[PDB]
Amino acid sequence: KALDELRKPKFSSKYLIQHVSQKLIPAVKEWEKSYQPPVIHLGRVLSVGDGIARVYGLKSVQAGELVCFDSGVKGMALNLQADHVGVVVFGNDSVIHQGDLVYRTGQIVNVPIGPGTLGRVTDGLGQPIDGKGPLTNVRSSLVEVKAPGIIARQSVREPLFTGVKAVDALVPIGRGQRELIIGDRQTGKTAVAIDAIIHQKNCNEQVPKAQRVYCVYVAVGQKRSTVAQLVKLFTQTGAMRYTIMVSATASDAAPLQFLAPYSGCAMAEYFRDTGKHGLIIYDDLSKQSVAYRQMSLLLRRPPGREAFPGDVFYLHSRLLERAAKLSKELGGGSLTAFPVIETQAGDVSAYIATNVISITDGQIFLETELFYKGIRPALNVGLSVSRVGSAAQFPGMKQVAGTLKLELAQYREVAAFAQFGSDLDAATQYVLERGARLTEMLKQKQFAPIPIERQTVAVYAATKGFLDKVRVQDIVAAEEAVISQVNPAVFKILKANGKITPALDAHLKAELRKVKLPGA
Amino acid sequence: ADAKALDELRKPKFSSKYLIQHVSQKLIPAVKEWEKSYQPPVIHLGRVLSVGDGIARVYGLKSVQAGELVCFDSGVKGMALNLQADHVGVVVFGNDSVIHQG
Amino acid sequence: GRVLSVGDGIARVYGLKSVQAGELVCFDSGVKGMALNLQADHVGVVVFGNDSVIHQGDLVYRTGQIVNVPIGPGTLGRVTDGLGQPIDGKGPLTNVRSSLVEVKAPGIIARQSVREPLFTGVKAVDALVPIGRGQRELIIGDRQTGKTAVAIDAIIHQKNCNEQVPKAQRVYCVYVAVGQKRSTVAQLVKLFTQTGAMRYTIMVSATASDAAPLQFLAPYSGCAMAEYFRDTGKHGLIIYDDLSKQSVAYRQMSLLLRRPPGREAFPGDVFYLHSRLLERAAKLSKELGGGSLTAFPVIETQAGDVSAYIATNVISITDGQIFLETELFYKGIRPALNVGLSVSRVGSAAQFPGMKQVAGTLKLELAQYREVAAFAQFGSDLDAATQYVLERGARLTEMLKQKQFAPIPIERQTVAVYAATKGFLDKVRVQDIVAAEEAVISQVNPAVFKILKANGKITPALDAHLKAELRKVKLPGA
Amino acid sequence: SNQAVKQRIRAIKNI
Amino acid sequence: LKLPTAPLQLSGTSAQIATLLWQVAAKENQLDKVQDELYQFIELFKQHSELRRLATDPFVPTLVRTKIISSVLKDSGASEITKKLFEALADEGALSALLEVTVNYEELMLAHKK
Amino acid sequence: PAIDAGYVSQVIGPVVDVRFDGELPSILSSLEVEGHSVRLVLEVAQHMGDNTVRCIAMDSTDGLVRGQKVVDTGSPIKVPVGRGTLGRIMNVIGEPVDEQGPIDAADIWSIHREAPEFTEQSTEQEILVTGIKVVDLLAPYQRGGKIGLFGGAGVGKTVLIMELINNVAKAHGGFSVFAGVGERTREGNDLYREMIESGVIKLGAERGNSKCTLVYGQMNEPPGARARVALTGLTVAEYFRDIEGQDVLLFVDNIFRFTQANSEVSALLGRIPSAVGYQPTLATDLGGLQERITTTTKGSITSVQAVYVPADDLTDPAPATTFAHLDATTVLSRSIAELGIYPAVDPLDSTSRMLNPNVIGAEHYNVARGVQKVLQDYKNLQDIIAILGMDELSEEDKLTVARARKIQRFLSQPFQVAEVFTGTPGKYVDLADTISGF
Amino acid sequence: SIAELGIYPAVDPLDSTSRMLNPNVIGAEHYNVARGVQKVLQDYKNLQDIIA
Ligand SMILES: Nc1ncnc2c1ncn2[C@@H]1O[C@H](COP(=O)(O)OP(=O)(O)OP(=O)(O)O)[C@@H](O)[C@H]1O
Ligand SMILES: Nc1ncnc2c1ncn2[C@@H]1O[C@H](COP(=O)(O)OP(=O)(O)OP(=O)(O)O)[C@@H](O)[C@H]1O
Ligand SMILES: Nc1ncnc2c1ncn2[C@@H]1O[C@H](COP(=O)(O)OP(=O)(O)O)[C@@H](O)[C@H]1O
Ligand SMILES: [Mg+2]
Ligand SMILES: [Mg+2]
Ligand SMILES: [Mg+2]
Repeated sequence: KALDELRKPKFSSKYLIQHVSQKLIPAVKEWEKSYQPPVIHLGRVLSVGDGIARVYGLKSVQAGELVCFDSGVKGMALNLQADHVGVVVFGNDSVIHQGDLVYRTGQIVNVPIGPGTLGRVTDGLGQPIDGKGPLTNVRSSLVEVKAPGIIARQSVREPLFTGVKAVDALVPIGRGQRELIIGDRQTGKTAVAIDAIIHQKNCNEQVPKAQRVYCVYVAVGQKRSTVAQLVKLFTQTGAMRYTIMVSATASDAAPLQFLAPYSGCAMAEYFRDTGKHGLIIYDDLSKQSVAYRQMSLLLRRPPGREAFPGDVFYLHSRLLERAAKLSKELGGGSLTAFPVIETQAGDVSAYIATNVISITDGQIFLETELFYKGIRPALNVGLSVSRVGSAAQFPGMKQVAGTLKLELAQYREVAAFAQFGSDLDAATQYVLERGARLTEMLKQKQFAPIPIERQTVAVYAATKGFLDKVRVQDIVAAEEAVISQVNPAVFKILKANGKITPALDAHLKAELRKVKLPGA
Repeated sequence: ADAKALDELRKPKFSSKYLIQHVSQKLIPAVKEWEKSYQPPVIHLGRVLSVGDGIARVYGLKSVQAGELVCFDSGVKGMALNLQADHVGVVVFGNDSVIHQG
Repeated sequence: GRVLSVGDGIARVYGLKSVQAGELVCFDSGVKGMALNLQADHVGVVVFGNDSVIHQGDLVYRTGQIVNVPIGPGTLGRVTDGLGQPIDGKGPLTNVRSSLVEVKAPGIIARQSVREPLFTGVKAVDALVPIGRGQRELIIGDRQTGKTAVAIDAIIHQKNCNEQVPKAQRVYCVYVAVGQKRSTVAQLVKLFTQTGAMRYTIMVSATASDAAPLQFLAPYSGCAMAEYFRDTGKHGLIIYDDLSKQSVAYRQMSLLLRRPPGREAFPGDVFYLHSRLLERAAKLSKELGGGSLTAFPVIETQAGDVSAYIATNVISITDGQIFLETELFYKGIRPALNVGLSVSRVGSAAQFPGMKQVAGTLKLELAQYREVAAFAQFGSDLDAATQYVLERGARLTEMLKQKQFAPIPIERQTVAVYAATKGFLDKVRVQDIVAAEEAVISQVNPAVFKILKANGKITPALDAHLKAELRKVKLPGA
Repeated sequence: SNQAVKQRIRAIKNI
Repeated sequence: LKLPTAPLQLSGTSAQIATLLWQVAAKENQLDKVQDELYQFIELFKQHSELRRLATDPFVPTLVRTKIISSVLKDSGASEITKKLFEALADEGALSALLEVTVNYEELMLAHKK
Repeated sequence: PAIDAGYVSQVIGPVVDVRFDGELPSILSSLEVEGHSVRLVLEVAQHMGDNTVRCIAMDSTDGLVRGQKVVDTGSPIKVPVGRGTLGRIMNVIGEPVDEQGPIDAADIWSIHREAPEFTEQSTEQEILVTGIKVVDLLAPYQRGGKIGLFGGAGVGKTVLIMELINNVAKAHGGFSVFAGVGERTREGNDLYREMIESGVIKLGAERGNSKCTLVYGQMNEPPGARARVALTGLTVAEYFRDIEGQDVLLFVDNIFRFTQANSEVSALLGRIPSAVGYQPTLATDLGGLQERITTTTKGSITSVQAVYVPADDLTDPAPATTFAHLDATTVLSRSIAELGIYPAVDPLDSTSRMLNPNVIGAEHYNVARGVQKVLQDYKNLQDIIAILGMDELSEEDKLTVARARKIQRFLSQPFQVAEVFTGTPGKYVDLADTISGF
Repeated sequence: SIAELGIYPAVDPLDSTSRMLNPNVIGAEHYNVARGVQKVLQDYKNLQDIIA
């Protein structure tokens, strides 16, 4: 039969009725007098749902262009399909109906950056939520920017002092690298980042204006009460004048959580482009990858491993590559990134964890087994790498850091032999007790950053045996006794001269002999 | 829609002829004036409907055997693995870049 | 309505604009169906039976009402499939009334606290993990460890008790065989009719040859047939044999409808599948009739895999858990109940009070025997305090053995338990206790068992007479 | 964590 | 802006075109004219091969199909509704949806013709 | 009534599509079905784009025909809140299911609302003594915080939450709201009788003197109802916090059932599934719930949310997402419950933000850290005790083994509610006494 | 693992393979040394279970 070829329809489109109704409703003779909705610069919402709106129209919209619904909520045009535009929603999608108008704004996504952003608890879109008014001394730059090239960078030289003894000796961090703090839940990651912020408050009042570090903390997917406690803490220490709090919490919409580290990186790149130094902590980057996974899976993109999209490596790559040490022709600024990736029961062979480990230079693996051994911070010293190495390590700390790494390397292999109490060797016992001295030396209470000169003196006093006479159980207070009972001149000249000179290593060699240790 | 309400259009049901009479004389010069922007219709031949990643979906080819060496007009050979209802999905022995849509 | 397409356990049915979601439709070939997915352009129909008799173009008639099975007192004794058609070959179901399989379980205000026990006749479970009427007690075990034997002895003891009690407290069992072999259901029907337990039992059998929605719907058919007895003031007992097989059949149903699978390729609502079913086993209040329904879900694990998906699903729904270990089954100890894992939440508040005050020391001695056997596997030292309670626990585990298909009444359970836990069966060689407790039940006067069933508590006169009677026992081993 | 269980299997077999 | 309601609701993406066609031709009260025109187009697809080649061939460009459907339907007293319908259905290659848009239109008109 | 009366278009399980001729309702609004056997409330979840909403039904859809008229309420699901709800049991749509007449309603609040903002948050850290030794020692509960009781399928998180109700909920002074999200109906009846017998629920005309409101959507309910009963319990608690302005308790049982009900619904909305089989919008739905359970400046909601883990798997995404929203975490383990220890709190995985040397004192903090150190050094030697035996260890290691075996037995405690099945009477321990004991 | 022991460059001596290791293309004086080094290293990893 000749009718069978036209039996079943072969559609090249889905919203065919939406194209037919733009040509049949003018065929009514009474509806030719401007009875047509324009779709050149406007757009009608076809289907809302789950924080995803699909908009018919928007012919002149750009990919990644921030559009605005007529309800007031904004949105980012992400999928530019052949017959509609898949628009994510930056807020609650309860305010959107089918048939609402979408007014595009012509702007790729913008956040207020500048010197007036300091101390402002803002979202991943730019609105402050701390209740201190709008942003005043700011300017509106792009969210997604191109990373600096190969000309625009120089070598990572100057160190970024953390204040934590387990990381400033073993895993040193220079001003301009990307150092990952990877661990499990409740292992000390956010606390290490907060110590890295509070040490900048302790440091910035001793250095000039060109050497100050302005922190930016990006809380993605956390609670609102956690960011409230952190704002209370940074105000109680007074470090809010150096800190920007970008906060897209768990109540906030999924594209806000997706764009929070990008917004924070744009707010922290202002100090990098103006010769200052910046420090950004993309806290809970795995929750940002989860928010991007949800935003893509509702946008009908084909999923891959663990139902993530393909370009989720690119998602963290183009975010982390904006952290660099610029050359002197471009201002000499720096941005030191600190991603935080949570693993689940130690599976480091996951997808997002391997991607962020493959991107970043260093890694700080905090383990939940050594957290409950009393070793706080829970730094696994074997797996932690720092690929600047001794190029940006503090001099003086470099004189004892090789000894610390080698002695802890022997103490890591002396294990599985200490469970036989009569099996004395008198040489593996010496390194076995020396490793306990060095391990319990590197403990710190939280929210207590130690300056780098006192760290160098305190680890010098332990790698040279000046706390070797005490027991293994009293080194947490003998450390404080060694810090207090020495002359204040030793730290005062060690911070200034830059290294342990031969004109100092005979002074504090004897100043450790006039100390009182609580054990003999 | 169902088939029962769709078979009954095979019988003529217009009860007027003010459209099928006039445009039946207009349609042949209308398809004559766009003879240049056509392609010759393929029944026992095969026209490439799409091509990608070394796989060309070939419209036509009404009498291929499943697994028959088809040969493109680029000189590259193929192998009709799956035969769909409307098109033939062949594979490409070599460079897929010398095969365009058409 | 016409059939558009049939395959993968679904019938895309054109038309039926007046059909309901969940309406029992009936094809022209006689095979039934359920209008599951009411789409905008067709009606998805799962096929209760073999779909090889259904073509494109077959007519689908609606029956006018939701999927219903004939329930009532005419089902007692009739072996039905998942829709209540009798396959025993004894004619149609007379004296019956059709009612729905998919009903809401009664709410918070309708249940009442479990007070009275459900005697199962196996002295191991009724002495260690006691069950009230209105209790969901999961029998979880391995493959071939004797779960079905525990359920069978429960049904047979319900038959044995049903003629010693008035009409107002009688238990009408329901056996739901999902995924079992047809041969095994035949042996079980022959056993239930040669012991006389088919006077009180319905056999709802969807065997392994039957289609997947039949194995899906057979526990709902059994639960409707037992909810007849629960709703009218009588009592009910129901055993879902191998709910793991019912969950596998629902996995087949879900994966043949292109639904996204979750853990272990199960659908998202396999918890809701078993919560829809096991929550209808209730103990209603005094306003609704005072009826009851006791469930016994059977779960087959793989290697003691209590942490599987379906096992942890049905554990979280039921009130108790009975774990049957295979390492106690292969050492001759039958039934092989694992007392370190088996527990009844309803438990001691609603059990036999004589057993409530004779078996606390029994589980205490078994706890201390578990403490001894956890350390004395090696044969290191004999401290003469671990060794005494080691011998007491060995005598108690030998006392808690049982021969199959022989359920023991509750007074002969607690007399043997009292003779075991008070030291009267001491200095007997442990391979002779299985004759010793039989002789103890045989030699104590039946007036003692009669008065102990009557008052239901060990009186101060009863134990004083029972100690003196247990001195007069010709126990082997001397 | 499906490498750690294999390494634990290898250590237990070597023991 | 103010469209008269269809007498019976229907399915999607081919019945929606028939719903809009019944709504527009009921605003214009040409409800039996366009049914005759759609019947004429069904038989016109039955007659010749150069017109069903505009709906089964996937290598016809959309420009020549749009210009053929405009230059054919320029004359012969065709309705504005059927002309703009066939223009919009030939611009998107939906000419093969004619056979199942007219059936839903007939169901709609049979609901109305009471 | 031609406009604003839509008809049911299609039904896929608990997902009902309504098609309208004009004025589609807003998302998250409640619809009513005309001529259904029970009052079936739909709730719009999407807009499908052909004048069609995609609704979640709060009851069964068995018996829905695709011609049934559906009216719009023009509002979300609104529950009766106020002081008059004290002592009532409510389902997901605010009806009484305890058969005591209608609910005395001060106001009619919807269940969909925005979370309180950043400036309305309170930053307070005061302890909540519960009497359990492991909770008051190793992970002390914040008074006005969030508490998660992880562990699954017979570890005792439902016994522990009844013990927490029995301990804190009578010595609190403020109100309480129990929101049973998909737990057993029998457990709800048990708690109703046990709260009538204890006096925190009264009947008759003296109903207002009670101090506990029950909201039950228990595990017999369809997945439309279990996805919204937590929001109803939140609305009832948020009326007391936001308007009455006083501190409450909010014990939500099995908050995994909320995520599971939304996963059962989101299988049939045609969304692409995420990791192991859950919905893609897990974290945002759980955030939009869990950020409403927060202590503001005017009041406090002290929540103890039991979290069921699936197949004892903490790397499952449904509890691992929930781990970020909790202040004090109490992980229960079955490997300790099979050792007879009760309550089976895992001491080396259950943490809290209250365990800080500035808050609870350096004595309590150092005792807790020493206990964690002793248990962790015991846990490192477990294979050596397994294969090589106790007879080759060091002296200090076989002293820490004995100290750890003493503190593992010592962390166990008989409960005031567990004595119905165990015989041992429960012991409420004070805080300084268990600190001194450890 | 060899990077954990501080030996850098952390080349695994028992997975590094080459087609230049044929004794025709480099001679016996290199192939016998390479094979002996591989043999003693694999025997040391085999004996590493009991010496640890
Ligand atoms: N140096 C330290 N001394 C003592 N305790 C510490 C130290 N550092 C961290 N802690 C404790 O460890 C915990 C670390 O929690 P943290 O802030 O790392 O949460 P997280 O792991 O980032 O995220 P989540 O809350 O999801 O687990 C804190 O509760 C803190 O009390
Ligand atoms: N109390 C008992 N005394 C003696 N033998 C028993 C007892 N209980 C069970 N058995 C034996 O155990 C074997 C299996 O028992 P049963 O058939 O009850 O297991 P099942 O739960 O059906 O296992 P499956 O479902 O995998 O077949 C039978 O051969 C039966 O003889
Ligand atoms: N403190 C305790 N002491 C003794 N047994 C307990 C205790 N807590 C829980 N259990 C055991 O756990 C069982 C029920 O656990 P439950 O609280 O229901 O956990 P879930 O709700 O996850 O199943 C009870 O039968 C009880 O025997
Ligand atoms: Mg944190
Ligand atoms: Mg069986
Ligand atoms: Mg429970």
